[PDB]
Amino acid sequence: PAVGIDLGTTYSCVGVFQHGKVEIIANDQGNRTTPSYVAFTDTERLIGDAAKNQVAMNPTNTVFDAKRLIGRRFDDAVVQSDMKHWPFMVVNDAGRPKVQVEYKGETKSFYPEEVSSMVLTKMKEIAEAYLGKTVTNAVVTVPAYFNDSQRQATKDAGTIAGLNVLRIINEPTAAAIAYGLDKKVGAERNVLIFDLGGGTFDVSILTIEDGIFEVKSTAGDTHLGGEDFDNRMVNHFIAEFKRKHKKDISENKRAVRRLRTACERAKRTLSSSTQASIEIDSLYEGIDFYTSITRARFEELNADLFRGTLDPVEKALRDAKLDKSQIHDIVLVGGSTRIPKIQKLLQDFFNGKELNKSINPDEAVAYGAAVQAAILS
Ligand SMILES: Nc1ncnc2c1ncn2[C@@H]1O[C@H](COP(=O)(O)OP(=O)(O)OP(=O)(O)O)[C@@H](O)[C@H]1O
Repeated sequence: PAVGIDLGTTYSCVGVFQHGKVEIIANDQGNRTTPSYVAFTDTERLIGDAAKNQVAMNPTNTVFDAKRLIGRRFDDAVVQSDMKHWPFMVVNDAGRPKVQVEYKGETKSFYPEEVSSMVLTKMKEIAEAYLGKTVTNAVVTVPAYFNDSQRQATKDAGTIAGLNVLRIINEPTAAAIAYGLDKKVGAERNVLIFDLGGGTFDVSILTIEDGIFEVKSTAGDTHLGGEDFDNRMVNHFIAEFKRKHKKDISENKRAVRRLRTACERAKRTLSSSTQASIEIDSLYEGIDFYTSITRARFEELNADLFRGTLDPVEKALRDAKLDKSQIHDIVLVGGSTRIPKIQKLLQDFFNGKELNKSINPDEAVAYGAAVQAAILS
């Protein structure tokens, strides 16, 4: 019994290979991914959906984005940057970051590694409930840009969770495995993995020859993701509200919220229809907001940001010393890759090359990991 675990920044996912097929395991709540969140309350510690779904009530003691800290030193540029966005306290313990919370009435602190071991204990359990067996063997994946210390902190995290880590595998390599690209035979191939999520955006170029993988270059954008596509919708609709009602909803938090949630939803809908309607009663000062947006207007609100996703592509290709002619395969992972327009720019840019995108983009990392875990076991 061996699983693959995508230990994620925001969401984690676990997969098992059985009856010749990966099954992606739903959690106790029915969800096939699970927030990488840990909440400390007056009485208990919650993990997964229970934790995410009380953030508003208890933000000070709800820890998330631990992958951002795992295996890093306190004065790491990434630690210092992100801290300004987290409501829980990050503490400097003699060079290493720690997360300070109130737990069962007590001040408590946790290395990011411990917090990530909590998520993995939950993922382990998710598979044990599916399977009606104890699970211990896992393949766990990390980012291609993880240095030794971060890889080690991540293995140590699986070990504390009672896991036998068969292997630590880069996320893009896991995704290439899911499409059986390690099975192709003959000459070497260059493969680009385009991974666009909610905040993260990671591009990776790998070499594959005879099943044997090699990272060639990596490139990122900390400031491009789906949240940014939603912002442009909010701005568009807040200006629509003003043109029609001469009222400014921007100073009302709950109104802005109802509108963002709706946008975020209508976005997902535009990924597979050509228009989305939104009706929100009494959105602001008793004023109803019924509107609609087309795919076209959506893409247009975002045309510069879509195009902008091609720049980490060009950095990645130039560090890897390859013309974009010599890329054989493009693999799409991360939820934002579902946006048809983004798929279209990528197909045109890699005119005549194959886009692998048919496995659920939020599940491909865990899919290939699960595939490889069954092999190593
Ligand atoms: N059908 C869809 N169309 C457009 N965007 C989508 C769709 N489904 C999900 N998304 C977007 O994908 C984004 C998040 O994807 P993902 O689950 O990869 O988050 P993430 O932060 O990358 O997770 P992790 O940090 O664990 O990688 C959200 O911004 C969401 O709106």
